[PDB]
Amino acid sequence: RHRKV
Amino acid sequence: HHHHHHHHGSSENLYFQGSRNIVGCRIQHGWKEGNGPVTQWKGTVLDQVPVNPSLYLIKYDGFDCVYGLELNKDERVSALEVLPDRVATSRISDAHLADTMIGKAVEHMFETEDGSKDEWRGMVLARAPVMNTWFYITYEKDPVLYMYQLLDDYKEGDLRIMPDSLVGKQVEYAKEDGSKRTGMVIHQVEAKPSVYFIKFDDDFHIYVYDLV
Repeated sequence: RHRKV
Repeated sequence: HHHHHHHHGSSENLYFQGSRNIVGCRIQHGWKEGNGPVTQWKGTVLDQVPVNPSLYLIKYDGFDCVYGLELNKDERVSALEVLPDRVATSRISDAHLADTMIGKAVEHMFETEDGSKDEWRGMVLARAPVMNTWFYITYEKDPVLYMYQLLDDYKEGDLRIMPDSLVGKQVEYAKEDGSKRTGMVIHQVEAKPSVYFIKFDDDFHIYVYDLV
């Protein structure tokens, strides 16, 4: 659940 | 004799900078991105580069990238308070398992903007030095240094696994557009010793190169 910038 | 003074000063006016050891510390300071407005940043000082002690590695709360910043010199930096910070240890849940991700290629799950499943191959380089329940990890198609709680990731099934020196040396990068960009090598990776960190003067990212 990590967003890329 | 009655002459105009020229490079006038006095030895009294001349204090050390970077006196106090801030490694381990929690810091707030301001940031003046060009003529932009003065936002506040909070973070945690991980290391102080031995071969250039103007240079701090900071983990800022909610930036995933590790920042190299010359905290005292840099003039985008203002109002540098060292917060006092806690008696909270955060020790590590399973350190047999953590000690066998150092060195491993891994595949790390990221949401895209639509909330679809992206997986990026990386490498786990070491456990981070102050917040030692985080890991240094770099990626194959983003090779700068990043920081994450890779156990939390493994736990929720968001991470998978599979099977002298030149530290100090100034270096420049050869752009194919002609110009150079100067930096220096700052660290050698204890696990993968063919891997080093470079820090270019004109940018806060720590870059990870395999140099063998």
